[PDB]
Amino acid sequence: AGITGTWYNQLGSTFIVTAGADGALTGTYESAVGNAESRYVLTGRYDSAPATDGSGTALGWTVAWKNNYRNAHSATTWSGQYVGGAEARINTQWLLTSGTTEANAWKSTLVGHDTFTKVKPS
Amino acid sequence: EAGITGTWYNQLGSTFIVTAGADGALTGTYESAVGNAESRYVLTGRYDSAPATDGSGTALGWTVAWKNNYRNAHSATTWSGQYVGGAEARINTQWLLTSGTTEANAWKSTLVGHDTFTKVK
Amino acid sequence: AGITGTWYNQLGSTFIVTAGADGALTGTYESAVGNAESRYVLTGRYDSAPATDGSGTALGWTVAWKNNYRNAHSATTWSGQYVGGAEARINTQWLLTSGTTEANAWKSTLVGHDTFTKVKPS
Amino acid sequence: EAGITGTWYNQLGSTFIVTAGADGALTGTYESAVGNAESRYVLTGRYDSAPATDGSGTALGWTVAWKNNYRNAHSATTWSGQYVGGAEARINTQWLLTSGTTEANAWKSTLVGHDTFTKVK
Ligand SMILES: O=C(O)CCCC[C@@H]1SC[C@@H]2NC(=O)N[C@@H]21
Ligand SMILES: O=C(O)CCCC[C@@H]1SC[C@@H]2NC(=O)N[C@@H]21
Ligand SMILES: O=C(O)CCCC[C@@H]1SC[C@@H]2NC(=O)N[C@@H]21
Ligand SMILES: O=C(O)CCCC[C@@H]1SC[C@@H]2NC(=O)N[C@@H]21
Repeated sequence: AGITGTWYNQLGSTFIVTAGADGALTGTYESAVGNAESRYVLTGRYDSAPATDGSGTALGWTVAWKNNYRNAHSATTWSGQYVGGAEARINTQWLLTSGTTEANAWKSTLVGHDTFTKVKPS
Repeated sequence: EAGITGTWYNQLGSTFIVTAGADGALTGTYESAVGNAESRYVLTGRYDSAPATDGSGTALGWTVAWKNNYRNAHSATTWSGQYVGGAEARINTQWLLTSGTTEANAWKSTLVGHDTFTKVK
Repeated sequence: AGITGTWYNQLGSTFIVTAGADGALTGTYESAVGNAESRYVLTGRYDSAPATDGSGTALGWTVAWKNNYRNAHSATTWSGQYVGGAEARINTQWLLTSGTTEANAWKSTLVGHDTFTKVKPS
Repeated sequence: EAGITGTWYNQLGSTFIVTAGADGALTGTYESAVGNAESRYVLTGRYDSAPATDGSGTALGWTVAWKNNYRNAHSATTWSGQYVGGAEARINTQWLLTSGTTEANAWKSTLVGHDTFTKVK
């Protein structure tokens, strides 16, 4: 139980993370789609003392899409909530910004939504 | 990365102090002028440490969870954007602010907006 | 088969729409949540000649949350795709802007995602 | 609604011509300075026809499907925002641009951004 673990989203991407006691998120991300191969570094933050009223735990993290294999000149941030219990979720919305010229900045940022569970796809 | 590293302010009057590491790390503190926030908060993020040199911006993002040793808003913001270098350096962003909610209220958990940061120099 | 019909999202809201031959969307929306009661007018647009390569049909619509019962001083736009076939979907992301003072404009706009099907909840 | 009704231009140089009806309707045409677009496109939307009078903006939104009698981009944009009246009238928006995609490519279907419109007067 908790944020720390291996998570998978609806695309089949793999999010491996450790939640530090005082709010750090640290791990790796492997995307099933896009200009990406293998694992990328991620860092983020989470609320390390959530409310005690049934609310989720706010969090977010970033991946810059550069590793030893590829550089897509882009970065994604995920913002969302962890929802605990017997079917633990992380429900997110994300912003993927590509480096562009200023004139093309209007088309620099994709938006979407990812839902993560600890269930490995089969 | 001397470009990104420094002190920045946005249109709301918020203060972003950041260091860009050789490995692509962003670390620093954020102080918001608005919202359920006081003092400085930890931020962490990532940037493209080997960006295109064809006139394109440098992609980056960072997160603040709105808990510090004074206050906890039970929320987190992520900024996604690009650094545009030169003498009038800017970081242009869009952001998502998610509050912890009950499941019934999750539909109203996330605000969206845009911040432009100017480097103090 | 088609966009015209009665749709329901994951919240249990009801979206009743007619797709005009040349791109109009016209109908009503009833939200299961929020500062809303009964039906509200909606209008929007869709691509009335979609690609023939398996792509979805782009569309969007707006509701201003004023009717004879309530006025929330807000408006939502949904932007997304219709995906036809034997389990027809409308997959959307939305922006809900409330009227605010300029100083509070930073907190004026909620974002989320709704998926619609023609299956009435039970 | 004389306030909203008129001709507006955004920071890209796009042209928004709109009429606000007594019933809350928005109707008009949009011409984009950028993207897979030429000439005018139909728009339709809605606004709050009885807004607060406490200093708040007037909520509104509209849609353009990027098909006209010259071109079809297989895409649609919605703008969600508020009208701020007075002598320096503005419509401040965020937008979502969804392109039709295959199901496999749906993750990359939607762009987000922000436009500010100034009324020509
Ligand atoms: O193509 C790129 O610029 C890099 C890869 C982006 C993959 C995106 S991030 C949001 C979405 N969720 C995923 O797991 N993968 C895609
Ligand atoms: O109210 C909260 O939940 C915490 C503070 C949020 C402040 C937001 S983050 C996006 C925007 N940019 C800022 O500098 N401040 C606001
Ligand atoms: O509370 C308001 O300001 C008016 C009602 C908003 C309801 C929102 S629109 C997006 C989401 N999808 C729905 O079916 N209902 C909520
Ligand atoms: O490229 C397309 O799919 C059609 C044209 C899109 C133009 C976009 S809509 C949001 C932004 N604001 C504008 O005035 N133009 C761009």
